[PDB]
Amino acid sequence: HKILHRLLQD
Amino acid sequence: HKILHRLLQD
Amino acid sequence: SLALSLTADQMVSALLDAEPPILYSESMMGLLTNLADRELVHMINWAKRVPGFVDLTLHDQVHLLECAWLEILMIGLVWRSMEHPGKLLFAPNLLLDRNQGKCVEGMVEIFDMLLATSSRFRMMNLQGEEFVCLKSIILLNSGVKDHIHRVLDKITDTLIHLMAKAGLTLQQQHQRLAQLLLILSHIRHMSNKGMEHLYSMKCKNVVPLSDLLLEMLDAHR
Amino acid sequence: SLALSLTADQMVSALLDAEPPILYSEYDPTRPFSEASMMGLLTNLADRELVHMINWAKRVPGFVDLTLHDQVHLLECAWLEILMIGLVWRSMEHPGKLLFAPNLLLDRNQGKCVEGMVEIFDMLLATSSRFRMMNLQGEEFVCLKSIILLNSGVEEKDHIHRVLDKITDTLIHLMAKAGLTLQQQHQRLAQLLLILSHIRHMSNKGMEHLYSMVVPLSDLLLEMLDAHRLHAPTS
Ligand SMILES: CC(=C(c1ccc(O)cc1)c1ccc(O)cc1)c1ccc2ccccc2c1
Ligand SMILES: CC(=C(c1ccc(O)cc1)c1ccc(O)cc1)c1ccc2ccccc2c1
Repeated sequence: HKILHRLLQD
Repeated sequence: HKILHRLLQD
Repeated sequence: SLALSLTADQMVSALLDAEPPILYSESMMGLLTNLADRELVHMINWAKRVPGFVDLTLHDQVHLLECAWLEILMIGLVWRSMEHPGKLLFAPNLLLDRNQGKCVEGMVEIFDMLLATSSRFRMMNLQGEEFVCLKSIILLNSGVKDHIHRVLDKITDTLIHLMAKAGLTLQQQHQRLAQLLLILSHIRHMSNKGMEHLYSMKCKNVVPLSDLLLEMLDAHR
Repeated sequence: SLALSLTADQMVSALLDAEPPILYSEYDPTRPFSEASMMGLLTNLADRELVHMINWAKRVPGFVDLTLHDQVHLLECAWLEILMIGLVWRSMEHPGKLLFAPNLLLDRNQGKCVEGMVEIFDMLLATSSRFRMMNLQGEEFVCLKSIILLNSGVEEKDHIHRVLDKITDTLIHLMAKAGLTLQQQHQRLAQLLLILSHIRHMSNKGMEHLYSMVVPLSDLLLEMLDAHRLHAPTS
């Protein structure tokens, strides 16, 4: 869940 | 031999 | 050969003619295994009646069938389930819904995907003439310029011919063609997960797969 | 609603500029090598590749127009597929070998000592061989790869559908520009997509091996794997 969400927001 | 092998023959 | 000798219309007739029948079922995996096993016998003679499949050597026929058998079984199920939103028509007497998928591992996950695919065909207004073309492709594309590619081109030309007949424009033809072939990827996926669970519950000694299913299964593993 | 307006040319350009780089492994050419952790190098490679893929996908026309969850779902389902098509793409010029990195070239015999490698290896070669004989072009490559991203997701995703049609029209444009007849454009379009199914096949084989079990998978690589857990596999 988390990690992919964070990497999709730059 | 194998069932698939035999059926393909006839 | 033979396949490369047929016109587009003659190719369609041969495939519609080659069509295997809809069977009836005879614990959930037991009924599905029994049905599948009986379906596989029809599929083999169906394959032999697919133009260009007999041109191949016996060795290549075994490979392609060992590779596509579950894919082909699934596109059949999906096809005849179209008139039943939210339910799967394995047989005219065995119409299962998503919920019948529980108890047994992986079935509800695979059911969802099969249902999804069925809705996709439903929205695309898939036709029988298109359906038999896709089934033939799956058979020829399961493995692994040459013969098989030359036949796949003939079937593609046939699909294009069918669409043009339906009244589709050139632009609508390559889009729909693309749309159809993309769904085949989902079919490959569902089949992969199907065999994966199949082999697992085979190891777990749960479902008694028939001899024919045991052989096909080990052709992957 | 901006990808739906892009012409075929400016569609290829957007995808071409979205292209992630080719990375290198941590392999050392000066010292002897051991196939006791090819999977370690591959894992480290795949992990670093994923980050670049994530941002590449965000530069795929129409992808951002989706919600996170959709973007997440597509990435979770297609990450290994996309890695495997890029790998196969750059392995065309090296028959019988897989070019994981310009410093990490792999032959069939490395396919040994490591379980599942051989089978997947031979599958990757065949796909590369098919692409090689089909003479796959770079413009076509980025098109097919973006389709995998948008199609691997097994109020209507009709947005994705309109974008899929877009990419399709783009491919036809390339083939027409190449000089293919209408029949050849159809046949070639068909063949390229048929090979995508094999890419689906190989990815699924790679998956069940990967989450069977050093191997020191990353935090992120564990996520992309667990998405293929209970949503599909088999305890
Ligand atoms: C859906 C399915 C099977 C099936 C496919 C087509 C058809 O016309 C009838 C049944 C099936 C195939 C072989 C079997 O031995 C049993 C069922 C299928 C495939 C794999 C599955 C794996 C886990 C759970 C359910 C499954 C159902
Ligand atoms: C081929 C492959 C991996 C890979 C794919 C693309 C790429 O650019 C680089 C490497 C790979 C993916 C994830 C990993 O954690 C490790 C390698 C791959 C995938 C699964 C395998 C399973 C068993 C044996 C070999 C495998 C290789």
